Amino acid sequence: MTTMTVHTMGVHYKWQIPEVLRQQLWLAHNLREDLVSLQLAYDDDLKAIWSSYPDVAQAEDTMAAAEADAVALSERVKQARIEARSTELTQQLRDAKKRLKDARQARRDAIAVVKDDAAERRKARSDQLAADQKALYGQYCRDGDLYWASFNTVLDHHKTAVKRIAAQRASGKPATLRHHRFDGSGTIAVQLQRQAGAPPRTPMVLADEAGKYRNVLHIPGWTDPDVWEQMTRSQCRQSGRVTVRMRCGSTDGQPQWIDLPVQVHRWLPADADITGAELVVTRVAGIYRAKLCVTARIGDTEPVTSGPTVALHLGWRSTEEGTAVATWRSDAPLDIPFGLRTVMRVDAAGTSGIIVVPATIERRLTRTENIASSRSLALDALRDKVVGWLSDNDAPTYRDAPLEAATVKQWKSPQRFASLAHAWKDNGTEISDILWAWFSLDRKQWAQQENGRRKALGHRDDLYRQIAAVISDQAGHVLVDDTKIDRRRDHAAPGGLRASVVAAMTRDGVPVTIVAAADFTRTHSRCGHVNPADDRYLSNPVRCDGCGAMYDQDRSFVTLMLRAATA
Amino acid sequence: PEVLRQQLWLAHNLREDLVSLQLAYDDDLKAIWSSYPDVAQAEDTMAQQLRDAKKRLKDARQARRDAIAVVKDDAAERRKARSDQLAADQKALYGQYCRDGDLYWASFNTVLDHHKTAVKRIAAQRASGKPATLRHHRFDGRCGSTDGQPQW
RNA sequence: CAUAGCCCAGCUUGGCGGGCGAAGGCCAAGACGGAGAUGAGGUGCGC
Ligand SMILES: [Mg+2]
Ligand SMILES: [Zn+2]
Repeated sequence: MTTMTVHTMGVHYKWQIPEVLRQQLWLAHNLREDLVSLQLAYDDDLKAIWSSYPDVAQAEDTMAAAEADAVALSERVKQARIEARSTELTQQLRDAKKRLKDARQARRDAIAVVKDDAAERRKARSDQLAADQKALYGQYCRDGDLYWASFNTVLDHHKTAVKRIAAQRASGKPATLRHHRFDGSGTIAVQLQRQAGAPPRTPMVLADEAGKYRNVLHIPGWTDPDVWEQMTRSQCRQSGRVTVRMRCGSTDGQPQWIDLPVQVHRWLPADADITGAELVVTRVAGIYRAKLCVTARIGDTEPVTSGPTVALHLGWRSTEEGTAVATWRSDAPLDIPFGLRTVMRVDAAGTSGIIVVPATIERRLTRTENIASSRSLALDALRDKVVGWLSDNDAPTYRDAPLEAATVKQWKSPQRFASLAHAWKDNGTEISDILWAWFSLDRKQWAQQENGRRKALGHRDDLYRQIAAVISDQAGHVLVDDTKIDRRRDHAAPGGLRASVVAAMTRDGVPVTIVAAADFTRTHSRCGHVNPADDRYLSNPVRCDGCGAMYDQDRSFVTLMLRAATA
Repeated sequence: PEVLRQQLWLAHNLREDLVSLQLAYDDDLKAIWSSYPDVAQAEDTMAQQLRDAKKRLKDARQARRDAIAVVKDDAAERRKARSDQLAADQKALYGQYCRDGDLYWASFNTVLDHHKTAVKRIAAQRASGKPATLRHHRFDGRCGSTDGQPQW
């Protein structure tokens, strides 16, 4: 009964956005941005406190000197490359990089040794941070128009993000939070309060028009899924067009609701316990798509006992019909649906196979990239033409302010051009036609340049998700490794396959085992010999040192995974 | 006010009439062009394997435009006469909408400019090979006159 | 405005019919825990 589930419901595209919902997203944006600013302030205070220690000061000075030397040697290497227009200097740069890394390690050690001394300072700063957040809540809710559920959702997103960033900094990339501009896309939420000794907030309670949550969330017309699976797709998709009443927010101290047209495709089991509902507004190519997500609690499933062990392995080796994204082996023969037989290949015995992604995904993403490049060139052409016209003519006022060729010359994003164009719809100036002729065209392309991508990516996700299902249909146990060239890997992205497989195995209760993939690729299954060279594997197949015969590295990988599992 | 609603309804009505008149005027020009036997033959002709058809289609499209240019001078009077016909009909709508209607004359003048502005953009747009056109927009919802009584 | 893509009751795939910033949807197979485009830092809105 611990498991949580989330069901998605789409909103009608011929639905506008009320003024109250815009006000809520605006406030949510402002809250998130102030929170990011406070996060950076807190981080700066922490860095300053760390720096306060004289040993840390010395380490930081050494680090700064090493960084300056490294950047100077990088400049020298760049100058040598320019003069050559394309080894000892690189070695000096490598030495500088080593010195910088050593200084960084020394600084980390200096922080570590003195860490127990500034704990009180760090706790005091963190407490001040918490107090500032509480003041933010008092402003936004007790004195503001934000609904307290949305504030909680934004805070939870923010604290998830900060942990993500801290993990990334610990794990490499010195990334950080970046402010964002209010495009009009946001998140709102509503919580379901269930005090102690209260009846479950059953989905049937929600469909009541006089229920305990008629003022908070109401999705009329629920059906038992047992009946639902028998209704034809016609009455199914016709029945799901229902009108959700949702508490949205307050304006001048008055609650405001919205009435979303949603098309529900799956209902929740009668024993469920809803937790909350969050409405997500996304902008893609200037179209406001919305989506309502409902989260609840559901009883767990009994873990399986019978079912062959299935082992999976990942790569990104190429194949003439698409990227070969995985190789799977099974303890016993498996059954694969007929609609997927051209994506999840199978062998004669039915116990081995290759997962490939059809190349059409690659072709579509390449089309998107080429449309991106062409849009960039046409963007530059319009920039030049508008600059020329502005130089040779008068400047009608934009935002009640004269337009200067320098400012127009510095534009890089389409946004400024778009706003200017919508401003000069009917000025009668020729540039306006020149400023509209581009605009419309690009929004046809912009749609494609985004939508196709998402659509194409969606397709790939579908395949992976479908694959997950089939394995959980038969597998009593599933094993996974703990593991142009990068672009192809960014298109196929086996990481998605791993995530979907693990998620499906968790939902269905199948045991998941992470195999230690250490010393496997260099290891041949048949001859049992490791191979020290780390460059022979770039091609397939690879000759074996212990046997002198070429073998499939992936097949040996899955064979070894099964053998280690079968111990 | 209902006066505001009716004026917009008249405003929506006027644009449809102007759009209706334009296409007939647009069709009349097409009929004027189709009169020449060379134009009609090209239209019938207009009416890796992908590229061959596309090339021939545009060549047929270009030839129809080519036939238009050569006999442009010989049809100038006929095109003007229908052009004068369109203006007179457009003038007639002023009497029905403004002289004999409650629609404010400023509203008519504004929309007339917008349509005339629209056709200028459209006419050149179709010229190079980039087609688009006016279509009927469905009604969605001083303040002129009311049975000859001005209202504010 | 490029010459096939995008869109038209969640999503992806097929098929029927439509729209090119607007319209118009219908049918079928399957699957589904929401929470990741560095482009911005606007202090309300690529209409
Ligand atoms: Mg859909
Ligand atoms: Zn061997």
